Amino acid sequence: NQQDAQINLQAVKKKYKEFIRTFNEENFFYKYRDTLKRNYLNGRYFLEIEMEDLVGFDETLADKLNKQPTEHLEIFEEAAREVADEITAPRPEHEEHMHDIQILLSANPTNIRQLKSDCVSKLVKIAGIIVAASGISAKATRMSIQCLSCSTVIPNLYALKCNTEQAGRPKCPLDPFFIMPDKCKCVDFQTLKLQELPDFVPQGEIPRHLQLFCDRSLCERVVPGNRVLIQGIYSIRKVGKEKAVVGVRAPYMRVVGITVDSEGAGAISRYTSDEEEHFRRMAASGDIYERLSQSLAPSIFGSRDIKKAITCMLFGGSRKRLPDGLCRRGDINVLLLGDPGTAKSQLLKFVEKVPIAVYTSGKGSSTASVMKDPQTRNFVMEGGAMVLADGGVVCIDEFDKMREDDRVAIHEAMEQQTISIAKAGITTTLNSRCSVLAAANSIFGRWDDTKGEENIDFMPTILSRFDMIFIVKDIHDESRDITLAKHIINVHLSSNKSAPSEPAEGEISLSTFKKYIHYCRTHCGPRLSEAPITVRQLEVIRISESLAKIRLQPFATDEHVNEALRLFQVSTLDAAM
Amino acid sequence: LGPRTEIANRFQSFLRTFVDERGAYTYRDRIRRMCEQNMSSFVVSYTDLANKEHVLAYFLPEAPFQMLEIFDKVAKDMVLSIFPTYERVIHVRISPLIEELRTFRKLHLNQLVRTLGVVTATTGVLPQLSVIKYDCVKCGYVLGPFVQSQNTEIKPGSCPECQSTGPFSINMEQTLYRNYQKITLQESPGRIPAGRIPRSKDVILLADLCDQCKPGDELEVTGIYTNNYDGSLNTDQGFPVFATVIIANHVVVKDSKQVVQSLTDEDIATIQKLSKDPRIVERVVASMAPSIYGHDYIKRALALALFGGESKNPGEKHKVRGDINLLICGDPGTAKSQFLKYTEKVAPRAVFTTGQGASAVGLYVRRNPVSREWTLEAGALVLADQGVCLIDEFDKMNDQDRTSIHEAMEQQSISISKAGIVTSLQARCTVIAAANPIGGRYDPSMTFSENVNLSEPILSRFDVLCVVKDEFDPMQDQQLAKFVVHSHMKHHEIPQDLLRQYIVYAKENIRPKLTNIDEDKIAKMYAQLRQESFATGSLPITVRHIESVIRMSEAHARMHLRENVMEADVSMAIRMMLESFIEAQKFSVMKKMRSTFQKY
Amino acid sequence: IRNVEQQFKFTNPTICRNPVCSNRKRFMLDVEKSLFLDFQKIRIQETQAELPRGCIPRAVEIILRSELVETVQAGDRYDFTGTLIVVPDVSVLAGVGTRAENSSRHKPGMRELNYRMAFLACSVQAT
DNA sequence: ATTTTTTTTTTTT
Ligand SMILES: Nc1ncnc2c1ncn2[C@@H]1O[C@H](COP(=O)(O)OP(=O)(O)OP(=O)(O)O)[C@@H](O)[C@H]1O
Ligand SMILES: Nc1ncnc2c1ncn2[C@@H]1O[C@H](COP(=O)(O)OP(=O)(O)O)[C@@H](O)[C@H]1O
Repeated sequence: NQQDAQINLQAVKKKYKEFIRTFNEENFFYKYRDTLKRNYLNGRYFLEIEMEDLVGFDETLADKLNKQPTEHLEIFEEAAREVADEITAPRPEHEEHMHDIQILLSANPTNIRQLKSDCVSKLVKIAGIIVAASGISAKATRMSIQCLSCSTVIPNLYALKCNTEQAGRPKCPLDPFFIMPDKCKCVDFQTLKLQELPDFVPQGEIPRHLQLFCDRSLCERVVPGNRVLIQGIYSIRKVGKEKAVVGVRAPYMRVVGITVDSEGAGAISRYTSDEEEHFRRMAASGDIYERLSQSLAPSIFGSRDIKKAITCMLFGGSRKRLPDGLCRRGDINVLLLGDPGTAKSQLLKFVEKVPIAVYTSGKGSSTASVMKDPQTRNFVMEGGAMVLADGGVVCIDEFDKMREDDRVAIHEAMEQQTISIAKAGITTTLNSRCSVLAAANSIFGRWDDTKGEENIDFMPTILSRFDMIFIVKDIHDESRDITLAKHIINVHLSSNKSAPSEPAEGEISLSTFKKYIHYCRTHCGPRLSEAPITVRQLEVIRISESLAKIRLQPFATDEHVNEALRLFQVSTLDAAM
Repeated sequence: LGPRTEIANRFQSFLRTFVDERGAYTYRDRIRRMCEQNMSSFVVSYTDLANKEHVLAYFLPEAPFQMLEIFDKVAKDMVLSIFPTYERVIHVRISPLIEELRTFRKLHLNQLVRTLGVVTATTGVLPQLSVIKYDCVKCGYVLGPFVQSQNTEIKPGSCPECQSTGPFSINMEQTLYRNYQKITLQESPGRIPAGRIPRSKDVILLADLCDQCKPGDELEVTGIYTNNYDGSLNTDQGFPVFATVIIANHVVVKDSKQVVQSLTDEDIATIQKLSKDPRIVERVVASMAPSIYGHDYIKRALALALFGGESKNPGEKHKVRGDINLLICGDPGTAKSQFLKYTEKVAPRAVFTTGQGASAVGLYVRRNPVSREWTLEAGALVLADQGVCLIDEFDKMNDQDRTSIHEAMEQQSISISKAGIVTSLQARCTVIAAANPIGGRYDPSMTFSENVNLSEPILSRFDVLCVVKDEFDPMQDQQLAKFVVHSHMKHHEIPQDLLRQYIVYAKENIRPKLTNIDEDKIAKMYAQLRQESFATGSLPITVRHIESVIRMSEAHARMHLRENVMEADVSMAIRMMLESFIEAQKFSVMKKMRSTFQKY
Repeated sequence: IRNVEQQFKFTNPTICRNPVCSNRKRFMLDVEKSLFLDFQKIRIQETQAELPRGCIPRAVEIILRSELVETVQAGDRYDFTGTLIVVPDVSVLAGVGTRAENSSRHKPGMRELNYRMAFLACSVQAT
């Protein structure tokens, strides 16, 4: 025992354990102590702390632990397994066996463009935006071997005398150490990665980054697309002095005390009955079908009676399967078409926020990702976007102005959901409850639309599987042409229109509306009542069943709900003749 | 060493006593300036060194490395003897006589050197070492050799951990680093000795001299010539595999696209008192391109493409556009040859490329480590932050090259999909092109999209135009043979080096915004022309028929610093559009003449 | 060591000078107060005043010393010095002639040898 | 054997 300084016991000698028992004040709740006892409500096997109680206790240890932190934390492992195991039993009647835990630390941040040898082996707060990282494989700490039969005591998370020798004379040097892993221990890993900030010249420079090391409990916690504050360690991996013209080496860090950002109102993504009153006692009003014809364009005029046909769209129809095979097309889609200038871009762009979707078109997902990664050259996939749309739907332009490769998967999803693969020798036959809104700047507008059928030069199929195709124009109406000539200076100027539609009776509140829907589309198996008009006009019946869930009713009739019929007469005049 | 006795004394004799320029020499204050700047890069000029002791030129380059260390130690011994205060938290610089590329040689190794180069694509940033700690395997006591050690071994069985530990251990801690990023060299296309071998060589920088370089851009260096630590030493092939390495001491700008005038300040007033009024559409324009006679149209034309790029985000929609866009159809025979020269010297950002045969397919992202031969290259779009791509013979390029360019005009950006990494590239840039037509050399008032065949979704993004059909006009041709002789008889307003002050200030200060001043007129140019200019060649009216006008009528007034506007300079710019737009339509054309001569 | 270590048949690690030292260990030393060269490299095809049936102007390879360097350009006629010498190879492919070594005999990875030709020069006259 | 590339053929309305 080296009782001069750097003393090897102090912490577990008495100090930190007992400070923790000094973490003990009146209200009889001032504790970092029964924290684990509420972890033992489940056996989470970890605990949280600060770095500003030790400051509230002393000014002596905070500059001390920073030298040997990753030593202190397994010192704390020892502290715990000595302490709580005292608490596993008052008097001699309880202990099955001990176990192991982790500790979580946490104040004020830093950046990355300032940190080097000067601040090495030092614990820091910084922030970026995550990119991607690995899964979880494996680790352990100890086991033993035939050759000596001693535990594989390792400090850090070389390779040895034989000791299969003392049988009289015989030696056996040169290392016959054959590990017996059934004797072993075990830990976790992820090996993480992130990119530095988006505000600190990532443009004229390139973004630098960090490599990381997860341990026990902290994987399955973090997916990229996030923004975090963390602590780590400033360490490297190689040893030294035609690479390295003299001595060059590589950067990384560790994991310690992540604390993430959960910024406010994004996260009904990852992580009341009064609101149900708001749902229903508003739903009792029979004023929602055509009321919201001034809603989905909270800043635009037009599409009014076509917003009348969105009212059925997202609510969906019904996948009324049968005793025999089918799972027919409950899902429903739309088509729109016309020239630029009608703001149909912004119509889809602003719609992004209004359940799950993406808005890109042509040459810039698609199909599968049957490629490799870095890690022992695996081949593992990413799927399609029926993957990413199975109740979520999409709004996507430029069918025609996109590669002709990824067009067998259009009929292989809109008609049947008859999806399949053959890249490697197999049919991953995934499926999904998908639907789509379509837009285009296709050939020659209303001069083409009203008359016959020549829009796409490969198929007439695109009028069959969809129904509601209402034209986009830049019609000349001189009374409104000047308005739309000055419907574009208020848009062009002054940055005012954030929530101008908020005052409206019930044609706003994005969150409540999305939740309106995402309850509504999970009520029951609604239907209708007893009650060129050909087979795919009729196969509109989806909209018939829709008004059950639009009035949030079970049932409805044909011709009160032929509102849809009278709205479809907008489309049928395009391709009646 | 012995002579270093004198050197330190001779240094300390000048860094705070030798003075020019009427006292208080900077060095007495430079130290503390950088000290309060947390910067640590004390700079020197060899001129003043030479003024002190010209003996400082020839005991130096027996080893220029000792000069810099001997200077760094005077620094340390001056810093904390006076500022022991901030001792708990150096290198120096010199920056003056030029030597040339391919003149450093066999003989110019490791001496006093002053040398130049240019940048291109290279690697990221990384750290290096200084210090020897390895031991702890037997006893592993604290031993502590007394230096940070670069390439030094003793390896005893006796070393103070009970003079033991012939075997070995290694540390991964308590370990100094120093960032570093690699270069790529280039040499100028101005100072060409006619197509000799293209310059690229191993050259180096260091931690503080880092994170500043950019491709195809230049920076003058002090520099000193050395070689790689070991260039392929074994009884081997009929040549050694040798390269040679240069390393940076001070980096000194060659470009200065920013403010360029250091301690010109006498002529600076002539810019804003002569390029500020609405007459400057004649003053600044008389000198617009006074080279040859024809086509004063293009003088007015090209003067305003040079001018802008902006956020001014409208209401909550997105970023809308910040770019310029030009294109012409001519015939070689036209005087269209010099298509990119001068205002790109005005341009703070831009990069050149002639036509297909030499057009960029780069216009492809992975991420690697660096073993031997690891590089990748592609499009210049980060570059050209309000810069230009300077081109002739554009019509041959690749549709997918045009994809980025259409996206640059559409969403101010490009959009990668289905790749390993999906990194991006933002497009705040400008474009110039000089293609040739289909079926010949020019097709008449018959349609223009098929006069030269670009495609549908691409050209709608493009903005500026100038077109030359040209029949004969004689007096100017006799003037032009007179111009031939007298221009071949060089027997041997805004000031010329200050016009750039206009790109600095004009676009900078006044950025007017307006309500609809009379812009229901453009409701007419919508609707009337949807009924007037109907079927001759007569589609082309869009939002960019006016959004382009915001792009450039504003430039036309921004020339003036008006700050508030009626229709005057706006439609004077649309006097380009009365001139530019008319060009694309059938000889039943004067629907524009009727419909705009009031807007003329 | 002001000796002649400039060979292709060269070794930086050598044995000793005065005492007995190792036979693999090495220092690295004064590459700074010393004497050097500079050179370049080309290829060249057969002449056109000489043109035979069948055969073609094959390519042949040279390094030349410094004061001749970069004083040339495509398209000239010469009377060089053609002092042909061989490769001191490092490894060979399809060089399956004798495979051997200067290895002592036996009593109480290796190297191989197959070369190819080159040329060299000392003097020029563009004609 | 793969990574970073380029043409010269292989076969054409
Ligand atoms: N109006 C004019 N003013 C002055 N010079 C003219 C005029 N018209 C014709 N020329 C002469 O005609 C010649 C045309 O050929 P030129 O060298 O311009 O081809 P080019 O335009 O450079 O081809 P490209 O632009 O595609 O590279 C010019 O050298 C120019 O001197
Ligand atoms: N009624 C309107 N209100 C606001 N902006 C409009 C209106 N009509 C047209 N616009 C303009 O149209 C532009 C967008 O056109 P866009 O939707 O991109 O065409 P496309 O959808 O074919 O790409 C916007 O910049 C906007 O200023």
